[PDB]
Amino acid sequence: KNPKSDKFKVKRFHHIEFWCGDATNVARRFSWGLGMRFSAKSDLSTGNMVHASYLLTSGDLRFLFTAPYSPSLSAGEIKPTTTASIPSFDHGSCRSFFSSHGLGVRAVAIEVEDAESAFSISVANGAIPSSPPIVLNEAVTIAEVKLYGDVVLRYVSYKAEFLPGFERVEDASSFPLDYGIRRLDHAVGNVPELGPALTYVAGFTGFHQFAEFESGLNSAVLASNDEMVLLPINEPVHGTKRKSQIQTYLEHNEGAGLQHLALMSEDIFRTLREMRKRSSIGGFDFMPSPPPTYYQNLKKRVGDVLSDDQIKECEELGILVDRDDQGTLLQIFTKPLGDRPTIFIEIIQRVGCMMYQSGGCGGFGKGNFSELFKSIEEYEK
Amino acid sequence: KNPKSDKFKVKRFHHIEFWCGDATNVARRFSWGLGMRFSAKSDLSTGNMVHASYLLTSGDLRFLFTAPYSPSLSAGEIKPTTTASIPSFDHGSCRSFFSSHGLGVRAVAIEVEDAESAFSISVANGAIPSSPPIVLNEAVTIAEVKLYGDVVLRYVSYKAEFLPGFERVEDASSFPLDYGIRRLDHAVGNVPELGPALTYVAGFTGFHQFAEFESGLNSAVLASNDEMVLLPINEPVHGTKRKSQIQTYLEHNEGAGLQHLALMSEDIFRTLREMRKRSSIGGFDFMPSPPPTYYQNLKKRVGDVLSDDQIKECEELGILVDRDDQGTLLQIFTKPLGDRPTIFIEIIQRVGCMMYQSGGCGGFGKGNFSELFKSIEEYEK
Ligand SMILES: Cn1c(=O)n(C2CCCC2)c(=O)c2cc(Cl)c(C(=O)C3=C(O)C=CCC3=O)cc21
Ligand SMILES: Cn1c(=O)n(C2CCCC2)c(=O)c2cc(Cl)c(C(=O)C3=C(O)C=CCC3=O)cc21
Ligand SMILES: [Co+2]
Ligand SMILES: [Co+2]
Repeated sequence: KNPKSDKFKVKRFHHIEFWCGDATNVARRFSWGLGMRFSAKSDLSTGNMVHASYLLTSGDLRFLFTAPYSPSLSAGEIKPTTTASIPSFDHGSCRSFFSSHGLGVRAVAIEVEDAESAFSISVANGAIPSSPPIVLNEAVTIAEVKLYGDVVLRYVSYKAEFLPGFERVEDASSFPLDYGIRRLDHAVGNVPELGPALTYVAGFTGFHQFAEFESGLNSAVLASNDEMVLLPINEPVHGTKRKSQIQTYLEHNEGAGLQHLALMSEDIFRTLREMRKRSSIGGFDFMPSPPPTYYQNLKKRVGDVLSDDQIKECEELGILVDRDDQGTLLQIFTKPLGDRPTIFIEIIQRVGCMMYQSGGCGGFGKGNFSELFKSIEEYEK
Repeated sequence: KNPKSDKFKVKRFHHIEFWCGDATNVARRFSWGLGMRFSAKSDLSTGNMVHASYLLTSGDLRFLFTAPYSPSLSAGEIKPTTTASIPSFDHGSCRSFFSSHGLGVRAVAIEVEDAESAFSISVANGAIPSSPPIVLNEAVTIAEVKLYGDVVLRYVSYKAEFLPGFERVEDASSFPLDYGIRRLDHAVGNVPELGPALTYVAGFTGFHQFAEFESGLNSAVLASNDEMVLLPINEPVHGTKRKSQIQTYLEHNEGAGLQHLALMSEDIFRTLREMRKRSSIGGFDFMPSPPPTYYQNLKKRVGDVLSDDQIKECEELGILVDRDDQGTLLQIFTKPLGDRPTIFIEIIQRVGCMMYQSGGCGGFGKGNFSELFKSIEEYEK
């Protein structure tokens, strides 16, 4: 069931912003690693004396990477006179964020019809304000509320190119990398307690609990009216024998935060081939491959949907496959993006639910937990 | 003249250590960008609950990248019980360094016969101590004194694999990249005042002023007995019309620090081809090419040393060429390595001075300052 109870008009995921200590180096690593083009900058060369910000794009996916300059460059400025293109930026908040969490996501940004309204209704409905609505060059309105930990949910709206004050990067610097990634499918948070996190977030957005369908997790997924903004949230399951990865996250991250970003590919096989080509020459590493018994059991479960060749192609690249009652899900997980065992990336592709494809088609992989336990039974097979 | 007045036995450059906020991402960028292999780690997977450290190697060149974990992982430790493989590391110093300077070099490390002696004699002779000598697993001794700004000169000595507590990385993770870079030739500091910086450093090392031979700089080069450790130091020339780049460095870096690392290649042409192949897909950018009039004038100056083809090959890659009274120098400069216009890299190759090649053969490029002014005269040619 879908109550469609959004308290304001939500469009799509708009961008993800990483807070870094050096934005240049993270952005160049991510660009090679994921096949994302350099498409806009805001930094010293564009008159920004406050922060360096570099935008990477692949399809509709927008990864923003921001780091602070020395405060002494902008010490003579005040908020009315600022050179920062993102007015919510704060030297102190950014340094504290990065020293506390290391590299990670500061903002999950969603486009909305009216960001000032979305902020007002949100704060009216329990949201902890983070940065009040600000109208940039009479063109774009930007507002931030607290989502969980030190991650903000960022509203952006356009009357009618990323943000004012950003320049398009010179194409001689802009190499058209592309490994098939196209949009953000879901962004997932880890918290110590799922209940209060849920009722807080659903409280101020009006997002509803999404469909879906004993290892470490309890989760639930919040979704907008058309279920194109998908916001899962995890909590640890204490007391088990293998320590909860959610609990390991909270310890190394110093509390709640964004656990993983799921990027949709239009061709998960080409994406995974290309990312695996570059794992050891600057790119990203991937979780260990499941045992071939896993793949010796997928014929009995999705042989309907994938040919005997594609199932073997899955075995090469280490792809995981799950299946809702409507669609099928292909998914794989990277190793952590940085020093800490905290944030990681998930590459996915969804097959089914044609009307366009409806959101969350196939789910998030729920069945693959029990299916990997009863496949790591291969020790005598 | 060479007094050979080293106050202790100095061998060669041993490694350069960058202090970062995320060591993983800088190291992977640098590895792709410079063609350096991953050869050793010390991090959570090796029991280090304090810092993540990743070593890149090309030839004898060793780039070390270190970032702090959350202090809470090691809060129950004391210095006698530490899990840090580098005992001089300090969460507070590292965070303060990186928030103050951004990405940059924390240590210039030189191998010496006896690091405890080198520290004692150094401190006896004016050196500001930074970390006292510590003997690691009865195998390696490590000591640090202040060099300039927040950069330390690090002494290391071996009784008889990088450091104890580092592991060699699994070769499946270790891709044998190589673009021809082989060793560190010189490491250069910017300071506000050259005199006191000079007499401080020469004071405690016994290094002597090196050979050599109106834009922005005053410099001088300190050198060990065999002149294989070369430590130039710059100061700004105020009052000119084009603001001193040294002065721009001091402002954006928040004071003195390491300005550039010069890496020797055994084939500057293959190095520059390979690095330029990767500039826009994660690697490093290079300074703007000099005008072809520069290259139309190199025949008259080094046509003795380089064929008409190699001189044109220089023009492709943007290589600069200078000439001492003994040798010839090929050199080119990258754009800054990170967000700030502070640290950058220089690729060089030296031709001449065969006895082995003697240090500093060809100099450091002194003649190329006046030669670029009187070549940017091409506006009417
Ligand atoms: C399917 N699956 C899995 O099998 N494992 C295996 C791999 C071997 C050991 C345990 C995971 O670790 C794993 C981890 C995550 Cl975060 C997800 C995931 O995407 C996810 C969501 O998007 C939303 C809510 C909960 C949720 O779990 C799926 C996983
Ligand atoms: C030769 N040369 C040059 O021509 N320029 C040009 C390029 C167009 C505008 C000015 C430089 O900026 C430049 C910069 C540096 Cl740091 C060096 C260099 O390596 C160096 C040392 O190693 C040691 C002491 C001093 C010193 O200067 C050489 C340069
Ligand atoms: Co997921
Ligand atoms: Co130099």
